[PDB]
Parts: sequence; structure tokens; C-alpha cells
Amino acid sequence: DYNYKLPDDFMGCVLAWNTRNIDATSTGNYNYKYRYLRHGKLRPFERDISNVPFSPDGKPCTPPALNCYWPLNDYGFYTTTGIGYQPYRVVVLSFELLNAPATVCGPKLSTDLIKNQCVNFNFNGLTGTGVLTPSSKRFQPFQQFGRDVSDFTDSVRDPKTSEILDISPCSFGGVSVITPGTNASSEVAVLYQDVNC
Amino acid sequence: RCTTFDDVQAPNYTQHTSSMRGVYYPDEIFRSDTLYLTQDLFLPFYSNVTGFHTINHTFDNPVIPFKDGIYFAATEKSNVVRGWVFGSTMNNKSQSVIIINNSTNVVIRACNFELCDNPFFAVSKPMGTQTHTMIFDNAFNCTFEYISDAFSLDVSEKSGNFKHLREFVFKNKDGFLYVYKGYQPIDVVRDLPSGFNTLKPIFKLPLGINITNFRAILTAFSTWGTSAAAYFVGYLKP
Repeated sequence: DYNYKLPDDFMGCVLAWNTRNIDATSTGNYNYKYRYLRHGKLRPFERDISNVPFSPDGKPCTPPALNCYWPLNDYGFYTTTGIGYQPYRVVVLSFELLNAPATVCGPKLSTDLIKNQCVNFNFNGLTGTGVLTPSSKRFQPFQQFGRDVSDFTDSVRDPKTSEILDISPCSFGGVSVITPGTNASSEVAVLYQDVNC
Repeated sequence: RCTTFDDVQAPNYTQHTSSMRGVYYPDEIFRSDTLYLTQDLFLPFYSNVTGFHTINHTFDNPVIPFKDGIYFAATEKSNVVRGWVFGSTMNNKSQSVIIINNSTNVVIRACNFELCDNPFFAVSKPMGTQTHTMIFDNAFNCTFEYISDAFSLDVSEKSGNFKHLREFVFKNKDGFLYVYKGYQPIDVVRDLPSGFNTLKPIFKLPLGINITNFRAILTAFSTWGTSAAAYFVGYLKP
């Protein structure tokens, strides 16, 4: 991890699986290489393949002179070693939920939009509900997800039909019942609904 | 090829301001009538911006340190500064992405390169024809490949005020390379004018490399000559 850094905040999925049958041979596989000489910690999602002998103070080296080791400890995986020395093929699947034109989708079938209120909209993993009326907003082609004055799913591009539409949420609010006194009259209450007729 | 010109004059590091430049859309988000805050890497207003005036005698593209992100202005009515190499030390040991244009198509490609000490295309001064690539020769342990769309370019030398302007911001961020396009018409002699313009994102290059240094690539009008079309560099700050 000092030669392959994964950042703390940004995500990924660690997929490792044992290969004692495949990548572990009793003569050893010295093709699977491994670095140990590196000046400082390595930046996340980066690498440096360069096989250069490093001087710890910093000098142009020439191996095998003093303090000019090769930067590699190339391990040969045997099929007779313990579990801590078995070869593991490790695939790290980083993701991008950065809302570009949505590339890697899921197997869900795509329905069609309705202007009607309160639709469980799922525009590329953006769940929720609301009135889904089309509107007139500019939407440059490098911006596909508009927000409110402070941070909400407000306006999206329909990723199939490339249409501009904003979301008003479902018509919430308080409900205020209005009664005369029940000892005076248990007659039926009248009610608000705090939105609209 | 390692073909250096004879009359090559070093830069004097002429300082100018970053007046109202280096502003980009920080995210893929439509925002309307809001006074929104953002802490990303940005070019500060009124910074020390290093100039590089490539007149017929003075040839200016040194190996400039990158340092957490750069701004790149280019006064180009003449379309000269066509190419960048973002490497660690720009040797055959380290990896260097090369972002050039072959006057019809932008090429982004990252590998180990033996870097030329002075690369240029064999381009005549009145005609402006791109014939011989002299930028990459050797390419081994290569990882990244990209070839863009097609759109034409005028290589030849214009005159008077600059009819275009090339604003760029490169960010080494999370093992990527964010590229930001700047395209506006101006009218100036050699100065970087105090003009505001917003940049758009174009490339999110999934490379992942220690970028410490860089060098711009000049399309020299070839014992050589260049137009009065300078370029500027500035750094970014969080």
C-alpha cells in the first residue's frame, strides 16, 4: 500500500481470490513483482513502474554498489507455502458516481416519464418521489443533474430521451383538523390540507 | 529526435497577473441564481503568472514543475502551442502522458518515452503544413491510449490582434487528469488581458502517475522562426 495507495474518502471494491492452483508453482513465479524502495508515500490511485536503483539520501545510482539496491523484491509463489504466502489475484473496482452521461448501468428496464405527481423516479440511482413536470432550464452538456439553492435533487436530464425536467416534491404539509367542542358538539371535524384544493 | 536549434534563448520569467482567470465549473451540476461556495484547486485572482514569449530569436518551453495543478493561458491566433508532456522526470524510466493535436485530432497517450530535447513538426512559416512528427520515437511498457474526434485547424500565422485564446487547467487529482477548455475571442498585442471566462470540463483521464514536471510542445515555423503568439503558465492552490 506504500506502492499502491487507495484513498480514505473515495471508494472502490476489493475483490481478491486465491490462486494456489494457478499462480503458485513449486519452481516459483518470479514474474509477479513487488516494490520496496520508494521515496515517500505514494499518491492515491497512482503508480510508478520505473525500475531504478534508489539512493536513500538521493543520488544517481549504479547497481550493485552501496545503498543502490534494486527496488524490487520479486516473490516466487510456491504451491507448498502457507496461506499468508499464497498468490491472490486482487481486482479493485473503483467507481464514479460523478454524474456524467451515465455509462455503467444496471439490468433494470427503462420506463417512460410522466408529468403526473408523485412518481418514484430512479434517474440513474437517484431515488425519491415528486411531481416531475418538464421545465425550461439551460443544462450545458457537461452538467446532467441540477440542484436547488441548497443541495437537493431538483432537475435531471432524462438519460434516454435527453429531456430537461425539474422535480417538485410530493405535496407534504401539516393537516389541521378544526372542531367545536365535543361535549358541545361531537359533530364531524373539518380539516386542512396545507397544499391546494 | 534530439534535434535542438542553435539560437535558443532561455526564458526570463516575465511576470503577469492571473486577473480574473482560472475559473471552471467545479462539478457536473446545474446551478442557477446561487452564491455557491467550493474548495477545490483553483487559479487565484491576481497571481504571479510566468510568461513565455516565443519570438523568432527566443525559444521558450523549459521543463516546468507541475506542483498540484497548473493554469495554462495561450494567446493563439497562430495556433503554435500544440502539445504537452506530463511526466515525472521526462526520462525513459518514468511515465509521461502526451497530449498533442495533429491539427485534426487530439491524441492523449501515456507510456515510457525517451524525451526529445527539442521536439517540433517540420512546419513552414507562410504555408503552415504539418509533415514530420519528432516528439515520440520510443514507447515501451505502454499503458494508456486515447484518440479523440476530428475537427480541423489552421496552422498558419495570422497577424494583428489575437482572434482566439487557449485557457487550460490541468489537475492531478485522485490519479486522474482533469482538463478544462478555454475558448474566447480577444484583441491584445502580447499581454494577458484582464478577462473573465468560465472553463468547461472535457477530459477525465484515468492515468495515475507521479506528475512533478511538464513541458509544452511548440509547433515551430521552421535557423527557425515563430509567430508573436506567447503563452502563460500559473499554478493552482487549494
